[PDB]
Amino acid sequence: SLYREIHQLISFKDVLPDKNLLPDWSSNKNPCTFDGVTCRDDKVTSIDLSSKPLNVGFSAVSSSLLSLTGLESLFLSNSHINGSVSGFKCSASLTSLDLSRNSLSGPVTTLTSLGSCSGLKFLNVSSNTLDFPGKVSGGLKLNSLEVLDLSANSISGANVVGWVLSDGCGELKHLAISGNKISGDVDVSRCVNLEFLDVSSNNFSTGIPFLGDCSALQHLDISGNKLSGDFSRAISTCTELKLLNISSNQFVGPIPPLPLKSLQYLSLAENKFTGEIPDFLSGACDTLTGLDLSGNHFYGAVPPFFGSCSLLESLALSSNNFSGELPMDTLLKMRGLKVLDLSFNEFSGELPESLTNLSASLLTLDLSSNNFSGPILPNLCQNPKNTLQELYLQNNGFTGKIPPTLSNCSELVSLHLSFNYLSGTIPSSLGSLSKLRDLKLWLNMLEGEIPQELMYVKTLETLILDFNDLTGEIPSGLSNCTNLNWISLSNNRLTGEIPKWIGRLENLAILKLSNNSFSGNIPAELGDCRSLIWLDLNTNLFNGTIPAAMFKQSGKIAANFIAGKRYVYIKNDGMKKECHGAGNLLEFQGIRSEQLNRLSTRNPCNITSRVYEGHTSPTFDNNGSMMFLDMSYNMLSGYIPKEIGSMPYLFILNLGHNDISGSIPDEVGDLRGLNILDLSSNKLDGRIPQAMSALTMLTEIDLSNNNLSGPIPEMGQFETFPPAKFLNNPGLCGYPLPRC
Amino acid sequence: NLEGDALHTLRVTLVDPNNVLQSWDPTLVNPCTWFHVTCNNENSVIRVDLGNAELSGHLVPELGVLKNLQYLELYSNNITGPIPSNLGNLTNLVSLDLYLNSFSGPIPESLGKLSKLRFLRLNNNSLTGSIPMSLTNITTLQVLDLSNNRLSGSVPDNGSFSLFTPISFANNLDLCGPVTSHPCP
Ligand SMILES: *[C@@H]1O[C@H](CO)[C@@H](O[C@@H]2O[C@H](CO)[C@@H](O[C@@H]3O[C@H](CO)[C@@H](O[C@H]4O[C@H](CO)[C@@H](O)[C@H](O)[C@@H]4O)[C@H](O[C@H]4O[C@H](CO)[C@@H](O)[C@H](O)[C@@H]4O)[C@@H]3O)[C@H](O)[C@H]2NC(C)=O)[C@H](O)[C@H]1NC(C)=O
Ligand SMILES: *[C@@H]1O[C@H](CO)[C@@H](O[C@@H]2O[C@H](CO)[C@@H](O[C@@H]3O[C@H](CO)[C@@H](O)[C@H](O[C@H]4O[C@H](CO)[C@@H](O)[C@H](O)[C@@H]4O)[C@@H]3O)[C@H](O)[C@H]2NC(C)=O)[C@H](O)[C@H]1NC(C)=O
Ligand SMILES: CC(C)[C@H](C)[C@@H](O)[C@H](O)[C@@H](C)[C@H]1CC[C@H]2[C@@H]3COC(=O)[C@H]4C[C@H](O)[C@H](O)C[C@]4(C)[C@H]3CC[C@]12C
Ligand SMILES: *[C@@H]1O[C@H](CO)[C@@H](O[C@@H]2O[C@H](CO)[C@@H](O)[C@H](O)[C@H]2NC(C)=O)[C@H](O)[C@H]1NC(C)=O
Ligand SMILES: *[C@@H]1O[C@H](CO)[C@@H](O)[C@H](O)[C@H]1NC(C)=O
Ligand SMILES: *[C@@H]1O[C@H](CO)[C@@H](O)[C@H](O)[C@H]1NC(C)=O
Ligand SMILES: *[C@@H]1O[C@H](CO)[C@@H](O)[C@H](O)[C@H]1NC(C)=O
Ligand SMILES: *[C@@H]1O[C@H](CO)[C@@H](O)[C@H](O)[C@H]1NC(C)=O
Repeated sequence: SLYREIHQLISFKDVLPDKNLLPDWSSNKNPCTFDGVTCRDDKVTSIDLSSKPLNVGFSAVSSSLLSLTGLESLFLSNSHINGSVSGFKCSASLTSLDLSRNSLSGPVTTLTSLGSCSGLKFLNVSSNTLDFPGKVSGGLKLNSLEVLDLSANSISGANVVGWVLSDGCGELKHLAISGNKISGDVDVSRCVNLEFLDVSSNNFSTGIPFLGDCSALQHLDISGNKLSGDFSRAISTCTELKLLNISSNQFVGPIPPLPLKSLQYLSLAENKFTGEIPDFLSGACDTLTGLDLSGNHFYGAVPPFFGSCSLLESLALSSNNFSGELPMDTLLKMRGLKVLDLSFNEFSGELPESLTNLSASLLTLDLSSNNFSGPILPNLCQNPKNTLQELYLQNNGFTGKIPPTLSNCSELVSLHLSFNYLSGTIPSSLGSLSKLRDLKLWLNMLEGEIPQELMYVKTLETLILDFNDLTGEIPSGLSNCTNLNWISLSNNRLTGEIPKWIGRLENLAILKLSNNSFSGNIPAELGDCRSLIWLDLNTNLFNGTIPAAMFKQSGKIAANFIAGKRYVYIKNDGMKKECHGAGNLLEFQGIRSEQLNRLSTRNPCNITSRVYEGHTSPTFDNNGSMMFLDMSYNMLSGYIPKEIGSMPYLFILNLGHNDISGSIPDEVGDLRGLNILDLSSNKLDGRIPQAMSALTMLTEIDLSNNNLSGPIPEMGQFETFPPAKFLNNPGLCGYPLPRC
Repeated sequence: NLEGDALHTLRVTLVDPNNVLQSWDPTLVNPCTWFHVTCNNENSVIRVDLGNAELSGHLVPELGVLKNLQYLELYSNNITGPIPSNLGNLTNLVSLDLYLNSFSGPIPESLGKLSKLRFLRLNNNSLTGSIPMSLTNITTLQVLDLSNNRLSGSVPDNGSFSLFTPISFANNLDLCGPVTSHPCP
C-alpha cells in the first residue's frame, strides 16, 4: 500500500506543468507527513489539494489518486483541473469527493461513470463548465448519493432532474442544481429523505415542483424563476419546514396558508403578491427568525400580533405601498430585532420619542423614501452602548437641524441624511465617529463651513455633500483620509483653490466639483491618483492652463474598490444654456426617482429627457484610464498638450465654453471610447486632424465657436454630425459644412 | 416595450465580444435609455448607432417594426447574412450605412418603399444581384456608395440614380450602363 501510495502520489506530481508544486512531496519521505494529506495509521484516508492551482487534467487524477485503496475523501476545489470524467478504477472506501470550482467540461452524462465508487456518498461538482447537449434520456444512475451539488454550470435543458433521479432519490438528503437554465417539472416525491433543495436561478416557466409527502424536507429554494400557481397546497404536506425562498417569481394573489410550525426563514419577496400581512402568520412566532416581503403591492400596517415573536432578527417591508404611523409598541415587543428596513414606502408622521431606545438594539434602521415629516430626534443615542450601524433617513420631509447627539452612536458605519429639507450647519462633533464609512448629506439647506475635525476619520470612504448652500473653502485635514473613494460636492457656494494634496489618496475614484466658485489652477498632482476614473469640474472660476502630466497615471488605473454603489447620471441637453456641463453624477442609494422633482428649485432641467440609472461598474478592474472628464464653462487657457489622447477608456470629454487656444492634437484620434465631445466656445485654431476620423464611438459632438480652419474630415463619423455643431468656424469647410 | 423586445431579439442574434449590448435590458419600460440608442420626444426609437462595435452574426427582420426610426449606422463590422426583405416597412429611415462588412444576399426589393431615404452606403460588402429599379422611385436619394462589391447587371441612369458617379459603382463584378465605364451589350 504505502509503496504504491507514495509512488502514485509522485507519479501524479510528475504531470504538473509547475515543477515545484508540492513542497513536501518526495520519495524517501512518509506520505503521511505531506501537506494537504491527512494519513491515519500509516494508511491514507484523506487528501486536500483545495485552492492549489495544479493546472492539470482530470484524467491524470482518476488513474493515480482515485485508485488509492482506503482513501475516503479528496478535495480538489479551485485546483484548476480541466478535462472530463472517464471510466476508471475507484476504491469502495471513497466517501466524499469535491471537484467544485474547476474547469471540468463536456456533457453531464459523463458523471454516470462515477458509479465505479461503491461507497460514494458526497459529491460536489458545483461551479464547473459541464453542460447537457440535446435530449435527456436514461439516467444518472447514481442512487447512492446523499448529497449532490450541480450548482453554477452551463446546463441548459428540461426535466434534467428526472434524468438525475432516474435511478431513484431514495438515499438523497441534499440537492443543489442552481445557477443553470432548467425548465419543466420537478418530481422529488420518490425521495422521502431529502432535507435540502436549491433549484434557484433557472428557466422554469411551469408549475412548482412535486414534493409528494414532503415529510423530511427542511429547505426549499425555488427563487430566480418564472414560476406561477399555488405553492401553498403543494407545501401543505410539509410538516417540518424551515427555510423557504420563493423570491423573484411570478406568483400572484394574497398570501395563502403555510406550514408555520417549524418555519425559520420566509421570503415571499419580489413578487406580484397583493393585500396585506395575514393574521395566521402569528402562528410561526415561536420560531421565525427573519422575514422578507419586499417588492410587492402590499399596503396597510404591520400586524401587532408580531409582538408575540421575540425571535425576529430581521424585518424587511421595503419596496411597497405601506403607510401609517410607527407601531413602536409592537416593535419594542421584539427583543431580537436587528435590521429594520422600511424603505420605499408611504409612511408618514413625526418621530416617536421612544425610538431613542432602539439605538441600543437595532443594527440597521432604514426609514428612507417615505412621506415622513418632523425633526430629527436630539435625544437619540442617549442610552449607553449604542449599537446602531447603518442609518438611512433619506428622501423625507424632515425639518429642523442636525443634532450633534449622533456622535453618541459610536458604532455607526453609515449615515444617509440626504434628500431632505434639513437646515442648520454641520457639527464638527461628527469627526468623533471613527467607524463611519458612508456619509451622505446631499440635497439640503445646510449652511456653514466644513469641519476640520473630519480629518480624524481615516475610514471615510464616500462623502456626498452635493446640492447644498455650504460656503467656505476645503479643509486641508481632509487629506488625512486615505480611504476616500468618492468625493462629490456640487451646486454649492464653496470657494477657494483646489487642494494639491489629492495625490495622497490612492483610493479615490470620483471627484465632482460642479457648479461652484472654486478658482485657481487645476493641479498636476491629480496624476498621482491611481483610482480616479471620474472628474466633473464644469462650472467654476478656475484660471490658468491645462497640464499634460495629469494623464500620466492613465493605464495604471485600478478602480476595484469603487464598484458596488448606486448612481444616477443626468444628461445635460444642450437646448437650455442655463444647465451646464455634460451631466451630473449623483449617489442615488435609498432614493426614489419620482421625487427627483425636488430638484426643480435647484436646477433648470426638464422637457422630460433624459435620466440614466445604475450601480457603479468600472470598465476595468486594473490598469485602466479616466472614464469621464468635464471642464466645460471655465476660464482655462493655453494650448492642449498631446497627452489629451492617452485615455482610450474615456467615454465623454467636455472642455466647452473656455479660453483654450491652440491646435487640436492628432492624438485625439487615439480615443476609441469617446461617445460625446464638446469643445464648443474656445479659441482653438488650425485644422481638424485627419486622425480624428479614427473615432467611431462618438454619438455626439460640438465643435462650434472656435478658430478652427480647413476641410472637415470626410471619413469617420464627422459626416453623421450636423453643421449646427460646426457653427462659428470661419475657415472651416467640407461636409457637413459647405464644400470648399 | 415592443421596440425593446425587437432590439433585444437583435441583441440575441448578434455576436458581441465587447458586450456593447450588455446595457440593453428587456425588462425596461423602453429601449430609449439604452446606449447608442436614441429616442424622440414621443419616446420611440429614432436612432440606433452600433457602428464599429466589432460584432458578428446576422440581423433580424424585427428592425422593420420601428416606424419613427431615422438613423441606422451598422458600419465597420464582420457582420454576415442577408439584408431583410421587410426593411421596406421603415418609412422614416433617412440614413442606412452598412459599409465595411460581410453582409450577403441580393439588394432587397422593398427598399423601394423608403420614401425619405437620403443616405445609403453599402460599400465594401459582399452583396450580389441586380440593383432594384424601385429605388428610382426614391427621389430623396443623395449619397450612395456601392463600390468594391460583387453586384452585377445594368445600372439605371434614371430617377435619383442620375445623381451618381462611377466611383460609387466602381470595383464591382460586372456592371453596365451609362453610369458605369463599362457598356451594356
Ligand atoms: C448652481 O446652483 C445654483 C443653486 O443651486 C443654481 O441657482 C438656482 O437655479 C434655480 C433654477 O433656475 C433657481 O430656481 C428658481 O428660483 C426662483 C427664485 O429665485 C423661482 O422663482 C420664484 O420661486 C419662488 C419659490 O417658488 C417664489 O417664492 C418667488 O416669487 C420666485 O419669483 C423659480 O421658479 C421657477 O421654477 C419653478 C419650478 O422650477 C416654476 O414653477 C416657476 O413658475 C418658475 O418658472 C426657480 O425655481 C434658483 O433660484 C437659483 N438660485 C440661485 C441662488 O441663483 C444655478 O442655476 C446652478 N448653476 C448651474 C450651471 O447648474
Ligand atoms: C459545494 O462547493 C461549493 C464551492 O465551494 C460550496 O459553495 C461555497 O460554500 C462555502 C462554504 O464552505 C461558502 O463560503 C462561505 O461564504 C460566506 C459568504 O456567504 C462566508 O461568510 C463564509 O465565511 C465563514 O466561513 C469561513 C470558513 O469557511 C470562515 O473563515 C469565516 O470567518 C466565516 O466563518 C464562508 O467562507 C461559499 O460562499 C460558497 N460559494 C462559493 C464558493 O461560490 C458549497 O457549499 C458546496 N456544497 C456543500 C453541500 O457543501
Ligand atoms: C463606472 C461608473 C463610475 C459609471 C457611473 C458607469 O457605471 C456608468 O454607467 C457610465 C459608464 C455610463 C453612465 C452614463 C452613460 C452615458 C449616458 O449618457 C449618454 O447620453 C449616453 C448616450 C448614448 O446612449 C451613448 O451610447 C452612451 C452614453 C454617452 C452613455 C456612456 C456611458 C455612461 C457614461
Ligand atoms: C432569496 O432568494 C434570492 C433570489 O436569488 C437570493 O438572492 C439574493 O438577493 C438578490 C436577489 O434580488 C441577489 O442579487 C443577491 O445576490 C442575493 N443575496 C445574497 C446575500 O446572496 C437570496 O439570497 C435568498 N435569500 C436567502 C436568505 O438565501
Ligand atoms: C487541459 O489543459 C491543457 C493544458 O495546456 C490543454 O492542452 C488542454 O486543451 C486542456 N483541456 C481542455 C478540455 O481545455
Ligand atoms: C490666474 O489668474 C490670476 C489673475 O487673475 C493670476 O494672478 C495667476 O497667476 C493666474 N495663474 C496662472 C498660472 O497664470
Ligand atoms: C473581422 O475583422 C476584424 C478586424 O476588423 C478581424 O480582427 C477579425 O479576425 C475578422 N473576423 C474574422 C472572423 O476573421
Ligand atoms: C473596399 O474594398 C476594396 C477592394 O474590394 C479594398 O481595396 C478597400 O481597401 C476597401 N475599403 C476599405 C475602407 O477597406
